[PDB]
Amino acid sequence: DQPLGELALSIPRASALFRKYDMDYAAGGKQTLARAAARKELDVEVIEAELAKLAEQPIEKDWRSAPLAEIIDHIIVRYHDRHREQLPELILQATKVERVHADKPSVPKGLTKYLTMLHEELSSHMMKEEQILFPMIKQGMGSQAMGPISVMESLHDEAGELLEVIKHTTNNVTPPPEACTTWKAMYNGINELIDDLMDHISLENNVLFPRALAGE
Ligand SMILES: [Fe+3]
Repeated sequence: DQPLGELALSIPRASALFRKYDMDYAAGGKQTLARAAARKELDVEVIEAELAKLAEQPIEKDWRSAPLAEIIDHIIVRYHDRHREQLPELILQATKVERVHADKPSVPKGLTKYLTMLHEELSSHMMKEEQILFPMIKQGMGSQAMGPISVMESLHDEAGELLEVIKHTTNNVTPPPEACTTWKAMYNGINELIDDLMDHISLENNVLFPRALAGE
């Protein structure tokens, strides 16, 4: 029906269920809903019914037409700053569960290192965005940003690669019945991150970058 990006950016709370399990409306945002419902054996399109259910909600803030400077400032305060505060704690929660519940079978061994790699990668990527690309866009130089953007999108793909590993390491970030408090809450912080981290890349890859390259 509609592109994955515009579907999550028009509907106030589609992004949530529109993520469900294995829905990539971020880096592959311009992909059509038919494709996301093609390779992934989804219902023919009752999704649209799900979309129509919450399509009645009023309009909040359609970033599609918002100024690029507001989009940037929004990402810096809502997503960039958030990740820098979430991942350090997850690294500490991972190394505790990997140590405390090591005797368990379903322990997500290696979770602490994959989280650390994602933390290393992201921090490097955001710093580049905030010091190289975002300032370039605010000055109105978006048309010449093919190089810098094309470089950041490659780093977006490396980030997703790490999310899938973290997903697989945690059995689709789903804890077992033996999960104590420091094991369940952690998986919640992981789900919180993927949400904030999918919407983060969705806004950068489907709105900021194309409009900037479009000279808007
Ligand atoms: Fe970013």
